[PDB]
Amino acid sequence: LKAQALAIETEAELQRVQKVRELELVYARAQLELEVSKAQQLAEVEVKKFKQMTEAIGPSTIRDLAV
Amino acid sequence: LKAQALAIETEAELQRVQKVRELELVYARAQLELEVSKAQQLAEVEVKKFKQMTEAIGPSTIRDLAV
Repeated sequence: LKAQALAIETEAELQRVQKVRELELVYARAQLELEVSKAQQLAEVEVKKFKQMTEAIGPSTIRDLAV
Repeated sequence: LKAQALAIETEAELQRVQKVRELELVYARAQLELEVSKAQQLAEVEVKKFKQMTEAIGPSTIRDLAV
């Protein structure tokens, strides 16, 4: 009888944990997408800032300005 | 009689542990997939940032700018 009651409570618990972890997986995937969009857009504006600045100053000036 | 009751409780426990570990394996696999997607997308945006920056500055400038 203990085995039967354990079977019932185990089946209910496993259905719950399955649904919870499935929706948690979907929301973590959406957080991943928003994170990588943030990272690539900030990286792109950093690259554009550096490129226009080192174009405006010229590489020959920074070749001997750091030393 | 102790052997028979041990057989019943052992069979119930092993069915429970089998189902629990199977769904835990599936969810750990899904976490692995999301992790490797995160790692490769952040690595790709890092590589693109470094490549465009070292293209904008030129390798001859960084050849003697670090020393």
